[PDB]
Amino acid sequence: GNRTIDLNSLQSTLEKAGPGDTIYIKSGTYTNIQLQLEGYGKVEEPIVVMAQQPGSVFIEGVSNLRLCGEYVEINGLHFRNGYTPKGAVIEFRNGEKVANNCRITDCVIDYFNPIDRGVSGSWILLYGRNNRLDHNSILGKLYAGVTLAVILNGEGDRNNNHRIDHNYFGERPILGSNGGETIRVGTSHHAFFSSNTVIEDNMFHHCNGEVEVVSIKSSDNIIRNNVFLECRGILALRHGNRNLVEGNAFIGNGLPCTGGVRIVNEGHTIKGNLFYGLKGDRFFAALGLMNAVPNSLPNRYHHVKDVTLEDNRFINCDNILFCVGKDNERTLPPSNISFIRNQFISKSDKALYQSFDDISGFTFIDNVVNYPYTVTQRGFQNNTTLSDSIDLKPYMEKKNGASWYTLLVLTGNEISVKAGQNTLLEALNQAQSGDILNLSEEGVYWLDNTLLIDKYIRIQADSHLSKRPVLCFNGMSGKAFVTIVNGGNLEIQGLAFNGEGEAGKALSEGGITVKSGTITPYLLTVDNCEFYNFNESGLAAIRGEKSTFSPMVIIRNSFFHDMSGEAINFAGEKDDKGKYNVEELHVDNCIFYRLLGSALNIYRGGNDESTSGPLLTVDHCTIENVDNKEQGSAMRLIGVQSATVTNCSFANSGKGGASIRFNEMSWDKLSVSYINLYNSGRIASFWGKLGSKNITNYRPEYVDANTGNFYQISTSPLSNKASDKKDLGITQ
Ligand SMILES: [Ca+2]
Repeated sequence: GNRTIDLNSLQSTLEKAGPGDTIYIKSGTYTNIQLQLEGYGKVEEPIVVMAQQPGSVFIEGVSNLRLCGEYVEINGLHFRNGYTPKGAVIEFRNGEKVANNCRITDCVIDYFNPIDRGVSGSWILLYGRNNRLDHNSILGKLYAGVTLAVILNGEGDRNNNHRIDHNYFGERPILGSNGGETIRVGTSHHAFFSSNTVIEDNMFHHCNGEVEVVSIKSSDNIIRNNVFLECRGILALRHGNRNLVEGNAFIGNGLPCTGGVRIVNEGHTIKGNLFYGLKGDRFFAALGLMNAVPNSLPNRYHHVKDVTLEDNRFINCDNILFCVGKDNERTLPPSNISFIRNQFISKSDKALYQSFDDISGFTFIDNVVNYPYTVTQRGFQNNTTLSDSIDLKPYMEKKNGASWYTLLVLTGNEISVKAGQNTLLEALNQAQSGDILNLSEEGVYWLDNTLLIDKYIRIQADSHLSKRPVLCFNGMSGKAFVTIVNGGNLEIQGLAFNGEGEAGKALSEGGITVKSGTITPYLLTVDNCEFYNFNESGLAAIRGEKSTFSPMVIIRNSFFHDMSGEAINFAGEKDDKGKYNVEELHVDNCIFYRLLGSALNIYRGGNDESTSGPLLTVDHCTIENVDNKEQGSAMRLIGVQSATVTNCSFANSGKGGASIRFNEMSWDKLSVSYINLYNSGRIASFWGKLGSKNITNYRPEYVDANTGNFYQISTSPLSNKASDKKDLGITQ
């Protein structure tokens, strides 16, 4: 019954296959193939569909797979360079039939994404009973939707005893919204049903989609012996009762937003887990036992009770939170909680645990602690001999992923660009990824079209020039000077952007923008650039459009002036559904002068608790005559979960509204210090708790604001008053 066929004949061949047959798949690249598979083996003799040699059967293009029947194994498929058109990439069902006792192993899904970010769907969907998903490598999902979900819609899908083991769940970048889980087991609608799913011996590496790496929303599951290495997320016991969390390793290595386990519901056991180097806070914390809503509806937060945590090791964990989430709705503290024989070791002077409500429901027995201070809590014992040295390699040596599967730098090439009609446009089109475009002479670099950045490129002014090369737009249809699309990564330095507008030609739509729907995460670095003469209110010099995302945007040493619109806009997600477009934005040593719109506008709206960002740092910026209209904001930072504004100067700005505006949650980490505000609007927030470390009101004294020199004169009271002893505002 052994056959060696190509993939197109698999469906009819699998139907004719009998128990024990082996169907070998010829090597090749199959494009636009929707496999609908049905086969029936038996417990002693399964039907094995295998790549003739694994790792050389490529399923590309508009493709997906559906599997139903009994005792059918599929081995050695490689999904890449394509996208699923309808459901998931792999489903354990086919029409109305499900797959039982089937197995998908030694397969790879590798950046199986479409070209537009504005879609949502899964990659692997589990149905039926007693199916196994093992030794697979899944990585690179760039759009919304959980990577792998266990569905419990029908009785045939519940009490599944599905085994998700020895897989490598690789990089999943920050989605910027809810819906970026790597694994979800159940939903709120079937939460109190038993799923009996086993997730064991898996490797979660850089699974950073959202707060939940694994979202358990069903009952009586087992999550054991997994490794979460540097994941910006947690294991969430979100819905359902009696889940077992045993022998897992949460290895954050001191990286940001790394967490462990967040607990809701009743009856769980958390035993023998390693919590190592976790920096996450609140819902990202190393450990969290939530407050709950009394008599909660199915989709809210149910009472945490009858939970035993024993023989866990909390090594260098920043935040261990009891009653986390307490507010006017989640008013019910955990009850009948037992911490037994746990080990707490930390080198930092953070609290052992933090409580946000009464913890009378907690019992502590024979816990041992080694912190830099003496713990005087009943049920804890200090031991200064405990070492925070841990042997992590037993977690790093475990075999995971497909057996045959293994796995932003310059080229060094520089392209000189003279001035002319389209010198920069043709230099970019001749450039490879990693090339440097060196504008070699001063003058006007005209552009009839946008510079489309679909690769990694660096555009710089030659270091010998004494003035910034000026970019001007003389096209017939409105575009931005630079447009980042799929695959683009941009560092730009020393360039001036003049959107003046030419006679008889279209107006430019901004300086740098990222095309909406761009599915590849992009990096943007702007250094010593200039933006001016954009004279419509709806434009921005630098804009991250809706349905785009960057993990890191850096803007430094730049000059934004004489514009009717904004300078930096990352406020496109206006639907108040928790979405945002930049994880970390850093603004350094920038001048904002004579703008009708905001110097900076970042927005994340809604009450969603599923994300970490955006994070913002603003340092040594000078804001002069910016956004004085009624209810304007010189800086609009709504929903920024972490903001640090330091060593800045606001003058004659925000007079009709606010110089800096927040609409913050009480737990948002906002730090506004060393700010000079002269004849400017107030620093506006909802709770009024930003404090007032070094808030001055001196009159700034520029060297020569007419020639663009906004440094302070040496005798100005803004001199040497920054926290780093440099100048308030731009400096050095
Ligand atoms: Ca979620």
